[PDB]
Formats: sequence, C-alpha cells, structure tokens
Amino acid sequence: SDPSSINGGIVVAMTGKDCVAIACDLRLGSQSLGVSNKFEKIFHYGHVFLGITGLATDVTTLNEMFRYKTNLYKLKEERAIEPETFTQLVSSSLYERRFGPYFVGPVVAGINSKSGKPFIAGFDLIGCIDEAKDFIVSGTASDQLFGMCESLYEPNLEPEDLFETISQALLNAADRDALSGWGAVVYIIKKDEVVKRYLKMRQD
Amino acid sequence: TTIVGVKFNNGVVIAADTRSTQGPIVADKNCAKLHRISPKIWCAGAGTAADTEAVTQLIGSNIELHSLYTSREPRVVSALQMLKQHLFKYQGHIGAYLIVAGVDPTGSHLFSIHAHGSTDVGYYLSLGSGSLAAMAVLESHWKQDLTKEEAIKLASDAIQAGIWNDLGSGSNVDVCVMEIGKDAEYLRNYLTPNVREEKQKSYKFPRGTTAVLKESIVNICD
Amino acid sequence: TSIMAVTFKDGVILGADSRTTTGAYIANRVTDKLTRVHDKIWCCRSGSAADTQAIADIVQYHLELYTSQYGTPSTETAASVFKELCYENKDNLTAGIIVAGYDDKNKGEVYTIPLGGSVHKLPYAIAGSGSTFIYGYCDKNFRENMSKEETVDFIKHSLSQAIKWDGSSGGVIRMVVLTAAGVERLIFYPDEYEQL
Amino acid sequence: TSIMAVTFKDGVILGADSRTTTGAYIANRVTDKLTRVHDKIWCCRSGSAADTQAIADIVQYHLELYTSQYGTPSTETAASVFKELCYENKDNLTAGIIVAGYDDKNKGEVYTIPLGGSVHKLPYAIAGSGSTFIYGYCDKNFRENMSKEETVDFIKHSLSQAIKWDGSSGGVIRMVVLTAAGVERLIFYPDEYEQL
Amino acid sequence: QFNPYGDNGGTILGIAGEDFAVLAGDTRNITDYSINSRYEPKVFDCGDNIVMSANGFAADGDALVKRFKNSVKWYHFDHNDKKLSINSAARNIQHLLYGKRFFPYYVHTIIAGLDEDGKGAVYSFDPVGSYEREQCRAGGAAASLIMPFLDNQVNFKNQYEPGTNGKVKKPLKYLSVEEVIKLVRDSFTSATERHIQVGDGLEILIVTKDGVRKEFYELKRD
Amino acid sequence: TQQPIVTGTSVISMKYDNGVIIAADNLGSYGSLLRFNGVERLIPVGDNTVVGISGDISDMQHIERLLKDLVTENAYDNPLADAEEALEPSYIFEYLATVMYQRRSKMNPLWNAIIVAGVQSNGDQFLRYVNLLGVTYSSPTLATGFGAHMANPLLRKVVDRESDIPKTTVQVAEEAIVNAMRVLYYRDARSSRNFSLAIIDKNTGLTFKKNLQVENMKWDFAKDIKGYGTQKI
Amino acid sequence: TTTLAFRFQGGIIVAVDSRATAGNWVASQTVKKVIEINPFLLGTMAGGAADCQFWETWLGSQCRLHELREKERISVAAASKILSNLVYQYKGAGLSMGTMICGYTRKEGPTIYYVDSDGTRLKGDIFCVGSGQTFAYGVLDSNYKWDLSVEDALYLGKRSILAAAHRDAYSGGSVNLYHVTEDGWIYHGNHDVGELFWKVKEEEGSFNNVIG
Amino acid sequence: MDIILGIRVQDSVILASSKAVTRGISVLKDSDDKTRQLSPHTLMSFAGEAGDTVQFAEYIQANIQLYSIREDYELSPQAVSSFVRQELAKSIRSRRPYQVNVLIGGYDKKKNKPELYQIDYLGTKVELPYGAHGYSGFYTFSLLDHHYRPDMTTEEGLDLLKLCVQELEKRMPMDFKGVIVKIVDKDGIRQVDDFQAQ
Amino acid sequence: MDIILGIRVQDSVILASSKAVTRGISVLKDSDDKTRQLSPHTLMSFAGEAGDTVQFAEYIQANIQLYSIREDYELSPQAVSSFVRQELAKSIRSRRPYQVNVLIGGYDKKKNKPELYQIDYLGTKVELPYGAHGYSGFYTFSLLDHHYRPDMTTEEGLDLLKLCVQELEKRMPMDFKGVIVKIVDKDGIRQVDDFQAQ
Ligand SMILES: [Mg+2]
Ligand SMILES: [Mg+2]
Ligand SMILES: [Mg+2]
Ligand SMILES: [Mg+2]
Ligand SMILES: [Mg+2]
Ligand SMILES: [Mg+2]
Ligand SMILES: [Mg+2]
Ligand SMILES: [Mg+2]
Repeated sequence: SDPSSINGGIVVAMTGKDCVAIACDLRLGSQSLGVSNKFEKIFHYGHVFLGITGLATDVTTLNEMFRYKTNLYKLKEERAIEPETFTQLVSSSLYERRFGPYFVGPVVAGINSKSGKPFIAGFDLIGCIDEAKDFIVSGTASDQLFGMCESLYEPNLEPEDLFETISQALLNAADRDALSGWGAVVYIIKKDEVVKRYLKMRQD
Repeated sequence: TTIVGVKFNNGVVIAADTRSTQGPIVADKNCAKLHRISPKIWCAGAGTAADTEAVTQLIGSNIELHSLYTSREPRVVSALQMLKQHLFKYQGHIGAYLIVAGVDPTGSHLFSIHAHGSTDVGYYLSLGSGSLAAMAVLESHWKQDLTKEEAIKLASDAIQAGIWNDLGSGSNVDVCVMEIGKDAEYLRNYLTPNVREEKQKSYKFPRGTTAVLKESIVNICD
Repeated sequence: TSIMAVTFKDGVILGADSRTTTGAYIANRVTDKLTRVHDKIWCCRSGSAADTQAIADIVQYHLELYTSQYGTPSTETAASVFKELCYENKDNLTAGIIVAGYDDKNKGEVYTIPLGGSVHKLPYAIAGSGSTFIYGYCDKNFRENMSKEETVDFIKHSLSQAIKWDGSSGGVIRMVVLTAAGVERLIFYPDEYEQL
Repeated sequence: TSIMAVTFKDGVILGADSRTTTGAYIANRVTDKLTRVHDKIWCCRSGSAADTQAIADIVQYHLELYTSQYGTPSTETAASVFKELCYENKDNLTAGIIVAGYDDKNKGEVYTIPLGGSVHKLPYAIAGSGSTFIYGYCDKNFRENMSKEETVDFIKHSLSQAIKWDGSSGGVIRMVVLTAAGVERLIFYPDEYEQL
Repeated sequence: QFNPYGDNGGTILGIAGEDFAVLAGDTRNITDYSINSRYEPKVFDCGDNIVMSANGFAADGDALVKRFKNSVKWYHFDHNDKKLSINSAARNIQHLLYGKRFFPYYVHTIIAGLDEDGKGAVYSFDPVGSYEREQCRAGGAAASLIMPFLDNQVNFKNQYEPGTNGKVKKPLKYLSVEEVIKLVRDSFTSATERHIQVGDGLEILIVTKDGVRKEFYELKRD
Repeated sequence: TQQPIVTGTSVISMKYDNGVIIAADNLGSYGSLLRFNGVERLIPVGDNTVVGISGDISDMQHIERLLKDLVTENAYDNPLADAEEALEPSYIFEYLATVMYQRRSKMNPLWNAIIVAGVQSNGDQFLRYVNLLGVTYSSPTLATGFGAHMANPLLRKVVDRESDIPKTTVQVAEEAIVNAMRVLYYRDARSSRNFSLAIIDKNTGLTFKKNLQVENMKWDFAKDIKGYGTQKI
Repeated sequence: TTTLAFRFQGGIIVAVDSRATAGNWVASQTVKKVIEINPFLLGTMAGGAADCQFWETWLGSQCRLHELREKERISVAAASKILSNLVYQYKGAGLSMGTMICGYTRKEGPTIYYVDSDGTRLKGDIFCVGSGQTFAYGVLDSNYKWDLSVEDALYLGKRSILAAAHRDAYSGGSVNLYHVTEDGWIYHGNHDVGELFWKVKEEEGSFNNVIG
Repeated sequence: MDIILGIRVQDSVILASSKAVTRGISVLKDSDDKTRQLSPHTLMSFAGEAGDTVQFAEYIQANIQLYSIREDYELSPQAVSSFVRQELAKSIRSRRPYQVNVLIGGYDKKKNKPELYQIDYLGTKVELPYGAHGYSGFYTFSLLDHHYRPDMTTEEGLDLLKLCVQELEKRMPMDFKGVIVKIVDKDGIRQVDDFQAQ
Repeated sequence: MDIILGIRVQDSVILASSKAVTRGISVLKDSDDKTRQLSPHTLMSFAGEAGDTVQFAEYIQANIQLYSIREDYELSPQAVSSFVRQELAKSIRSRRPYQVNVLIGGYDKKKNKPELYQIDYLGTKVELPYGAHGYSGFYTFSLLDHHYRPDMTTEEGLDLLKLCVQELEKRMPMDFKGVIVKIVDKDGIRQVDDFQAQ
C-alpha cells in the first residue's frame, strides 16, 4: 500500500575530491516478486545526474519530465543546466504536485562546469531539499545506507577510493534489504570524465 | 525543531537549531531553517519543511514585487498578513509554523503564525518540538530592554534548551539579528557544540576490494 | 477564553482574559482578544484563533469601505456583517463573537453572534469557555445604567471568577471602554484579580 | 440535577432541585434527590438514578449493620463506604454523590465523592449539571459559620440560578437541615425561587 | 483505550569473539521526544558469567530481566549450585518469553557469555521466544543502521581480495576484544549521529574466562 | 481499562549534594475545570521519604492508603521499626513499581505517575519514577507531565550530570524548583499557583513546606501588547 | 521463506532457505528452519519462528516420552498427530505455523506430513511451504522422479530453493539440506546462495537473463 | 485473475492467454481472446477489471491504427509501448483508473528483432525475455528462469510455454480453460491453433 | 469449498467427493479422501474448515466404533446420523464451532434399503435421494431433479454422477481435481476406482 515500498530500490550519492559518485541497485519488483533486474534509477541530462527511487511508474514519469524540461531549458538558454539549478527545478517540479505527489525520492549529483565544486542533493516526495556535502541516500534501505555511510564515509576521497566506499555502502546496505539488490550500478563523475561500473552481488 | 524570536531594545533576533529529521532519522545534520523574506525580514519555520520553504519563497517573491511597485522598503505586517491569508486559505494543510521577525520603517516586529492562519505578537516566542524547553528558558531569563548582546545569548541558550532536551532538535544554532539602523546579520552556525568525535578506525577500503562485472565510459557532451 | 461586554450609562465595556491554549499548553498568555473593527466598534473573540482573526480582518475591511462610501456604520451594521460571514459559512467556522460599539444616538449596544451564526442584542453578554461558571454570578449582580466605575468592577469580578474555575482562561484581564469621550484601554493583573 | 450541601454554624443543609429527565423529557418533576443513609447522614445523588439508588440502598444497610454492632457511625465513615463502593466499581458507575451529616463533636461535615471515586471534604459542595453555572456565585457569596436562615437563602439562591440556566434542573427546591436539634425538611416552590 | 505497551528506544549490540563476548548498549532512556534519563543501564550481569539485555519497552525489559536473574537463583537451588551454561540459560529464556505468547514482552533480548568450550557466545530472541546462537547481533532502534556495517566490518561481506576480479573472498581473520570494541564504539557513534533515540552513553560488558568487565563511553547529548 | 477523572499535574524533583527536593502544586482538575484547590500530592512516608504523585486522584488516594498500611505492617513484630528495619525509600519504591507493573499487566492500571524521593539510611539520595505502565528510571532531576517538558530543561541546567550533584546547595536547588514551579504556572493551563515542596536532607531530615505560592511574576509587559498583527491601538 | 521436503527411493529430502525479515528489513540470513526433533524425525519452519521452534522442540520431547513408555520408535504418523492435535487445541488463538514432519521408519517407510496451525495434517510425497513455495514447486514438479538418486535428489531440492531465493524477496541467504533415511537423517551442508547462484548459473547455463 | 504470458524467442514473441471469462459464480465463456493486434507486427494481450480490460485495449488499437494511417508508417513496438505506458501512467491519477495490465509483443521490422514489453495498470513498464502478470509469474518464472535461452527456436519456446501452462494447471486453483497462443514474427501474427496438444 | 455429492439408488448409496486440498495460493494435494467409514455399512463424507473437517470426522468415527464394541451391534444409518446432527447442533452454540458439513450414506441392514443423510454445520439434517453441500447443489440439482429415478441401478446412478461431475467441471471456476466415488450397499463399502473414465 505505501507507494514508496512497492517496487523497491535504493540510490546513494557521495562527493570526494573534485568528483562525485552516485549509485543505485537494479531490482524492479512487485512486492515480493522480483520482476526485472535491469531497472537503472540513475539518469543524466548532460553532466547532471538524477537518481530516483520510489514507485517505478513515477520514477519513469519524472525522468521523462526532466528530460523534456532540461531540453527546452537548453534551447532557450543555449547552455546545459547546472546541478544547483536542476535541483531547484526538481524541487519546484515536485511541490507543484504538493497535494497528490509523485511517490519518489530524488537525488541529484553533478559538478558545476564553471566552478568545479562537486554537488549532490536530495529531496522527499514534495520538494523538501536536503543539501549536505557528505552523502545523500534514498530508497527502501535508507536506514541501512545511513548506517553504512556514516561509518564508511570520510571527506575528500579520490575517485578511485570514493568508488569503493560508495559501492560497499550500497552493497552491504542492499544486502539487508529485501526489496533491493539483484545488481548494482555506480557512476564516478569527474569534471572531464564519467565512468560507469556494474557490481557483482548476491542475486537473491 | 526549535526556533525562537526575541525582541530587544532596538531590533529583533531569531534563531534555530539545525537538525532535519525524517521520522527518527537525522537526514540533514545541518539544514537551515532561517529564511529571508526580504533583506530585513526573516522568518524561521517548523512543520512540513517543504511547506515552510514554499510559503516563504512565495511570499518573499510577492513581497519583492510589492516593494518595487511601491518604491518602499518591505513591511512585516505585510509579510504577516500575506502568510496568514495564504495559510488560512489552505485550512491547515500547508503545515507551516513560522516566527517572522524583521525591521522596517515603522520599527521592529516579531510575530508567529500557526499553519491554520492565526498570528500572535510578543517580545519572545518559540515554536517546534523544542518549543517548551526553549520557552522554559525564555520564561526564566527574559526581561524588558535587553541589549543586542543579551538577546542573542538568550535566544541562543533557548535553542540550546531544545537541542539538549528535545530529541526533535539538535546539531547547531543559527541566529539572525535584525537591528534597526543597521543591515541584518545572519549568523550561520553561531554555535557548534555537537561535533562527532574522531572515528576509532579508518574504513578506507583497499582498492580493488569491490567486484566489478563491466566498465564503460559515459558520454556527457553533445 | 472568557469574554464579556457590558453596556452602561456612558456606553459599553468589553473585557476578556488573555490566555490562548493548545490543549493544556499556554501558547500565548498575553493574547489580546479585544479587536477593533472600527473606531468605536470592537469585538470579543472566542473560538478558533484563525477563524476569528480572519473574520475580524474581513469585517474591519468591509467597514472601512462602508465608511468611505456612506459614513460611520452603526453597531447594528457591524453585527450584520459578522452575522453574514458567520452564518453563511457556518459549516467551516468555530467562532462565537461579541460585538460592542458606541454611538451618539444609541449610546452603547452589545450583540452576540453564537455558533449557529445567529445574532442577539443584549444588555451585556458573556462568552468563551469560562462563561459557564459565571452565568449565575452575572445574572445576579448585573443592573442597568451603571456607572463606568461600577461596570468596570462587575466585569473585573465576573472574569476573575471565570479565570478561577476555567483553566482555559487566565493571564491578565483586559478591558476596553467605549463612551462619547472616547476609547480607554484597561489592564488588571493577576496579583489584583486573584484575590477578590 | 442541581444539588449542594452547605455546612453552617448549627450543622449542615442539603438542597437539590427535583427534576429527573430522560433526554428532554421530564420523567419525574417531583423527584427527591435527598437520601437518608442514616438518621443524621444524608447524601445528594447525581448521575444515573439506577446507580445511585442502589449505592445508597447498600450504604444505608452497611450503616444499619455498623450501628447494630458498633454504634452511631461518623459521617467520614458513611463517606468511606460510598467511596469504597464508587471507587471499587468505577468502571460500571456514573454516580456523583455528596454526603452530608451531623455529629455532636464534629458539628456538620460535607464530603463529595466525584465520578472517579475520590473523596474530598469541604465546607460546602455543589454538583449535578446545574452546578457549572453557580461555581462563580457560590465561591463569592459563601461565608463560614453562617446562620440557618442565611444558609437556607444562600442555598435557595444558588439553586434557583442553577435551575434557571440548566434545563436539566427544575421543579421545586428541597432542603434538608441537619442540626443538634433534629431534622427539618424544607420545600420551596417555583412561584418563589423563580424571581429572586 | 489503555495501551499496556510503550517504547523507550535504546540500542544494544552483542558480539562474540573467539574467547570472549560483549554486550553493549547505549544508556539513554526516552519517551517520545523527551529524554527520561541520560543514564539508565540496560545490559546487566545475571551471574554465572552471563550478560543479558532486554531492549524495547522498559517495563517488560525489567520484568524479564528480573525473572531470569531469579531463574538463575533457583536453578542453583534445585541443582546443587550447578553453573548455568549459556545454552541452558538460552533455552530457559525461550520458555520465559513464550510463557507470555498471548501478551508478549515487547522486547528484543540478547545475552552473551562463554559456552562450555570457553568460546564466545551470543544468543538473541524474538519477543516470543524464537532464538538462535549468533556471531554478532544488534537490537533496537538503530539495529538497521548497525547491522549492515557489522556485516561488512566483521563478517567481511562483499569484500574481496584485490586483483582477483571478485573471485576470492577476503580472508576471515578473527578479531581481538580490543578490535571488536572499536567497531562497537563506532557503531554507536554512527548510530548516534543518525538516530535521535540513540545517545548519551555507551556501556559495554565484556565477558571472558576471568569474569565480567564493564567499560563506558560518553556519546553526544543532543 | 479506565479513564482518569479528577487529576493532578506535574511533580518536579531533583537531587542535590546532601538530599532531594520534590514539589507539586495542589490542584485536582476535573478535565478543564480546576475543581479542587486543597489537594496535597506529596505523601511523606516516615522521616525519609516523600512520594509525589500525578495522574488520577482516586488512584492516588488509594496509593496513600496503601502506603500507610505499609508503615503499620512494618511495625508489626519489628522491634527495630524506627531504626535499622524502618522503611527505606528504596523499599517503598520497589513496592510501588511492582504494583504498577502488575496492575498494567492485568489491564486495570493505577492511572498515575509517581516520583519517590528520599534518602537511604546510609546517606545516598534516592530519586526514581514509575508510571501506569511499570516503566521506571532514575536521573539527577525527574518530573512528570509538563514538568518533564519544561521543568527538566531548567533543572538540568543546574544538574546536567551526576558529578554536578555534589556541587549543588539546597539554596540553589530549592530556588530552581521554585522557579520551575513558576514557569509551569505560566505555561501549564492545569497548574495552580499554590504548591507544596519537600526536602529530604541527610542531616536536617525531612522538611515539608506547605502553602507556598508562586511570586515574582512578570506580567507588566502585557500592557504593550495590542491586537494580533496590524492593530495599532 | 521457502522449505521443501520430498519423498523418494533413497529416503527424504528436506531443503530450506535461511532468511528472516521484519517488513523490508532482512533480520537474519542465518536462521535454522529445520528443527531437529530427534535423530530420526525432521520438522520444518514456516509461519511463526517461535511457534515452530517451540512446539516442535516440545514435540521432540513428547516423542522421547513415548519411546520410553513403549520401547518402540514413534511412528511419524503418531509424531505428527501429536503436534497436529496440540495445534488444533489452540486453533483460534493465533498460532502461525505450517510445517512438514518427516521421518523414515521400518513400518511406514519414508513419510512426510504437512501440519499447520489451522489444524491440517496431510500425508504427501512433495510439499513446499513459505512465500517462495510456487517457485520451488515449479522446479520440483518437472524434475521429480521416484527413481532419483540421493545425489541428484539433494541437488533437486537445493536447486528448487535456489529458484525461489532468486525470485522471492523474502527467501534467500543459504540452503540447508537434509537426507532422511531409515537409520536417521544426514545433514548435507549449508550452501550460501550468493556463491551458489553464480556456480549453478555457470554450470547449468540457466538464469541466462542475469549478467555475470 | 486471468493468465497472460509472453516469451520472446530469437525470431518471434509468443504470447499465451487464458481462455476463460468468469463472472461471479459461473464460467461464462471458455474461448475468449484477450489480445488485440495493434499494428501488423505488434500485438497486445491484456488482463484486468471487467469492462476496463477491453475498453482500454480497443482504445489503444484505434489510436495506433490512426497513426499508421496519418503517417503511412508502423510505429516500432518500443514506440507503441511507450505510448501505452503513458496512457496508463495517466489513468492511475484519474477519477476512475483503468485496472488493466498488458504485455506487448512486436517484431521490430527496422531492427529485425522481436520485442516483449510488460506494463502494469500503474504505468510500470519493463522489457524482458519472458514475462507475465498477476500470479502467473509465481508459478512459471522458476521454469522460465531455468530453461530459457535467447537463441530458442519458435518451437523450443512453445514447448517451454507448454511446460509452463502445465505447471499452472497443476498447482493453480482456478480453471482457466486453457490458453490461446500467438506468435509475432517478421511475417506477421499467427495463431498457433495447436496448443491443446502440440 | 469442496464438492460433496451423494446419490442413493435402489440398492446402494454413491458418494463423490472432490480430490483437491487447497491452502491459499497453491493446491497441496490432488488425491484426498474426504470420507470416513463410520461402521462397515455407513460412510460419511465431509467438507468445510481446514482442521475441523478431519477432527470432527475422526471423533464421530471413534464414537460409532465404540458403540459397535460396547453393544456388539451396528447402529442404523438413521441412528448414526441423529447422533451426528446432535453433535453439530451442540457445536453451533459453543465457544468455537466446527465448521463442517457432511453426507452420511448407509445401508440399513435391518430394513434392507439404502440411506443418504445430509447435515450442515448448523445441525440441519435432512434425508434425500441425492444431495450435496455448498454450491455443488446449484450446478447439479437441475440435472438430478431431471434424470433421477428411485429404481435406478448402481450403474445408472454412477452415470448420473458422471454427468453431474461433467457440469461442475464445465461451469465451476475452481479445479477440484476430480472426484473419488464410493458405494455403500448390502455387501459393504467399495471404491469405484473407475470414475476417471467409466
Ligand atoms: Mg524512508
Ligand atoms: Mg537486498
Ligand atoms: Mg530472494
Ligand atoms: Mg485559570
Ligand atoms: Mg431549568
Ligand atoms: Mg548446562
Ligand atoms: Mg542520536
Ligand atoms: Mg536534542
């Protein structure tokens, strides 16, 4: 019945030295039934990544909505949207539906192309913004993730290390969640380049 | 959440803790709850955060426009009247509980608005889960004619009341002083007492610890 | 909340406690429940703080305009406006208001607009949670065409009782005197009313 | 129902209206709410007529037996019985009783056993739905060690008020005087109490 | 309606080392958003080299602990001072809990000590008696935060050896009491940051052949 | 399975270097009507214990009766009734806690919150709480109802941790308790101005002050407040 | 949770997973869902952990008492009717359990009885119980033959669990195997599903949709 | 609920659907077709609430047919499904939602590959090798997961289907009166009239 | 619910009971016998709540078997049934009622006639030529009312049951996995192992 706990799924985002990372599991299920093990919850509009967890139809919808929006934004402004900007866009986009929300939990991650300052942020189903410099988590295993993060996390990690950290965080947290797992994807984002890796994990 | 507004001899100060919680989980160990409506009008909010932010920005905007149109500095009673008429419009559904303070041509003001659209005025007020711990302090040390410094301390301690005695509050203290003749000064993290101690170990994993199946470069540019 | 308005020889007085509670917590202990809708037409507010504040604000406005166009409004008219609002929106309101005003031809007048949105004109009226306790005391000690002095006391007594018994009432006693000579604000402290 | 018991110089007096209602119907307009539980220990009954009639009947017996074995019971004892019954069976009762008695050493004494089954000794007590209205008048006009005449009146006024405001009270006013000299029954009609 | 149950938060963690075991618990006791006490132990020595904690609704935790301690007393009586082995203690508790299967002890209890071979041992129970012997187990509010961590840092889950493409699991070296304690402390600090109920103090009971040793550390008070 | 009727509010208390103080107003409220004004809610048990009770009065009156019998029954065949084998605060507490926990386990609770404050024969201050659920805890300060929300924060400013107890004088503690009681009169709608305070010191023994009143109230400022927003006069 | 027991030539195969959850929270991945009643009888766990663990441990006792009274191994039929009748005494109270009582005696041969808190006692050749049942049934039904060998049969059960551990969110952890013979039962290990899925996928070629 | 199964082999997509229509206590019909041809290379099967079921499918049909005319082109299966997802995702927040679930099998003439899409009444869309709705998954997935292979022939798939249907008839409580099977491949959409025995 | 049918021809009583046991989402067993032999010339079939079903049956059996021993006599079907009605009639007003329905077919060796009794969980007992419990009646009574004749042979009845079982398998939504039939006649109780095809 809680739309936010039907399809399952988690997302996490962290910042390091001149980079940010954002990962998600791949399970799509209907209650106990695993249905697909290929449901990435991370998307990007240029150099800004949005991870969304929650009711899958909404995850899909929103993604569609932000592309549309980021697309027109690019046409009118003649430049790609920035993290900070996107963030306010997501927020305002969610509060628009304050009394009949999209049951999701978004996480933004990217690096401002001008300043180079890494950035991540998160929201609840109606736009309440959470801007922290360490990490952001969302999904059915949020509690788990916090636990892992608060312990594993330390500032200014190098891309290669942040990777491990976020993977572990994600991985072990997922292992304690019924509705999560079946695969994981991690993006390591740097000013100039972005690497995407799939993780090997328990398929149960 | 704990937010207080304390009026002093020639201005008003408002402060708040910095803990945001989803249920019993500290989501943001340092969110900001002090909003600016206009340069010299700030408010602190508790309740549904998204609502306090929304109603804040919305009114701030309409306030910025009314100013431009009237070529006059913004007035607190206007911010008040606007918030109260909007909140009231939404019969309580916009869960915003606010203490709006600020200076303007007519002097200093301090009000509180409850989500149903009722307002109150006083020399000191507080709202949030820490409401009572903080009001306890205010009811013990407040006096008429506080200096700018006495009020800051007071409002500051009160927030501490809530920080220590209320599970719903914590982390740090934010202050914003609106003195009459001067510019408003927003003291972010005026107080920082809750610092996590150095972890007992390093959980820095040795590289390669994770099992990877496939690697690939993502294309960002067009 | 304990409120009453008493009409006397020279006009009318409105009195009320100063406590607004949310459960057993005293959110505000220095609330002002005596509201000006016009120069010499004030109202006492009992019920949802939000509902009444709004209604007041609206009547205040309707009357400002009335004035601009047709001069000074009668109290009877101030009442009719309140009634109209309370009655037409009864389903979504919890407000009981007392309207008291002063006029040169009518002297003082008092109207009570109870929950259903009806209006009743009376010599004095009491309302609010604490009112239950003082119906006896009031119906007993009230005499028409009293002096300001007498009236002040009658209100100060009735309300100290109400504050005594009702926990939803307390703080200070506030009054507002409406006579030809003008408008006077009175305030009596606990240290005084508590022992009478 | 409006009932009160007032202790004075010569003892105590118990008074009550005489109306029992089922909804808005006055089932009985000449009820007697003053119950003798002992020669000089009477009680005032408010609440469920079934629940109180029974409780009284039981106390009366408990006391009759007490007497047989140990002599005349004090009022505090009559009260301890009421309390015992009322408290031990709180879940199944809706009774509020005031016990009033005369004794030579203690003069008059008044006890009120409110709904929860707790007991409180006081100079006078009032209860019943009609009580809410006269808390103010009573807390004002009551003086200790008054005369029988003064007490009768105080009681006659408080209750007329209660009868006035409360729809659940009415009929006649019944009083029962308990002093060294004996037991006197007083009755006051509507044609008298209504205009005081 | 009357609700016979309550929640007093708190969090406990038992870990069994090769030849010792620890039962750690925070010290805060709360009700809703109020702190009832900053210091109210919840992990106790039941005699016989057995430490136990019943975390959840304090009343039930209290009663259970009492009944057990007492159960130990009588066991000595009816069986010529025979030491109560941890496993025996365990089966006993199953019975205590299950005796109230239709008005349960709203608690998650754990007990630790040494088994008959002298190897560390931890057992944990359902509020109705289901039980199992375990390596490490957290219980209470912050269970969900502490468990995954332990899975990683203790049982080395998901960690593999660098350069094996994820086909060789990290070697299961066994931890010393001193190392376990670090993990415990960390577990608790981390928990303190993200869970409002956790905090104030951490009291650890260490069980070894030499008896029962207590350590205590302070935690954040907001 | 009941619902309280006549009730008593907060009972505040804290412990100082040489004893304990506890206080409680004297009100018995019937819902929102402040019905009974002469209700003592601190029950001294012997010369070394005071039991402060809030909640339902009829249930408190019962606990009273129970405490007296405890005393009486302890005298029985006890030649040391007023010495080595007299009731210690700890004994009284445990009895109470146990009763509370049983009444709740039988779904017919004693609808109360009680604080047992006293000093043990060997000198130790004793302060412990128990409520209708059998929940029990101890701390340098303790308060029930609103006192918990308002009073504790204040009192904790004096005694935040155990180490602060030996640094606190009766003068201080008593002052604190009195101020707290004043705050509650301001903020608690069910409070009453008159209260009762009791100190149990390891030397002076038990001091029980009756008929105190909240004094030194700040209300003057209420004059400079008019309207609830834009009203100027 | 997923538990199966099936009867065959060499005896009985009992295989169960080992995951316990409290909502979406995975409480444990190391639970023993097979209650070792006594050296000859096996009981499985599903429904209430306490209820099964408790009443089956107890069953373990009652059987012992019987074997002292009559000096003869209690029959599974009897063993199960005790639990069953006990369970039926509390019907309506809220017991939650569904279990297989498995045993191999001379008189009866290999036997499996399904017993549940509703008071059902049934004799059958194959039974799966738990949120992951349908998944295990799917595998069992198609590869089940009486003429199976102990090795293959163990595998079949092991796999059927695997099946369910993959698809069902509430099952997983590891598989526990038990072969029940007339001389008693023999444990055939605990196999971590993580490691097992990869191995089986690689070897068998199934779960092709999964990448690895 | 009814059974809806699909499995895309290497050169086509097979879809099987129960033939029974139940209304309360009786089985009204034992030969129902729970599918509509969207375009000549895209088929959609469906199961859900009484009217909604057909009403939704027919709507989709008409709308996909009109596009084929207006444009003189056949939308790719992918396109056809996104359209369907969007129509569902829109009704979940309407006055009265279409309680419908569908599978979409199509052969993408452009890509020269078969395609199966699963979309639930909520707008949850996903692409898979085999899929189903309702409880059908619970009994057959275990079998599919085991025996499925990307390079299956149309024949291999039909057998795997058969096996799946068998399990359903064995362990499933309701009688769905068998299935109707259709294959979607490069040459179109044909009905395997031989699935009662094959 | 399960199917419980009974039909008494001229020299015997035939009872048919579905062979399926469903627990929740799956069919656990497809070979259940929902009947117990009370005495060598009386049989009782039963349907209802999970546990109550067998428990009641077995209790009744035991008690009839005991009477048989104590008295060296076999109670008449009529007796056996009045006994059952009473037990049920007692349970409807108990703490927790057995939710069971039964059919009792017996050959009264004394009268030399077959007898079929239908008793529901409320203790409502009735004697009939043919009967069933639950919905089974709904589908078959029309058939029985039409083709039944008092002078039917054992074989004529078995066919009528067949025709009835056919209608059930056609119009009933749940798969009851077939029926087990038994005949009660002068020579005893035998199981017509040929009702899968006769
Ligand atoms: Mg969450
Ligand atoms: Mg997982
Ligand atoms: Mg699984
Ligand atoms: Mg008051
Ligand atoms: Mg009347
Ligand atoms: Mg032992
Ligand atoms: Mg914390
Ligand atoms: Mg705090």
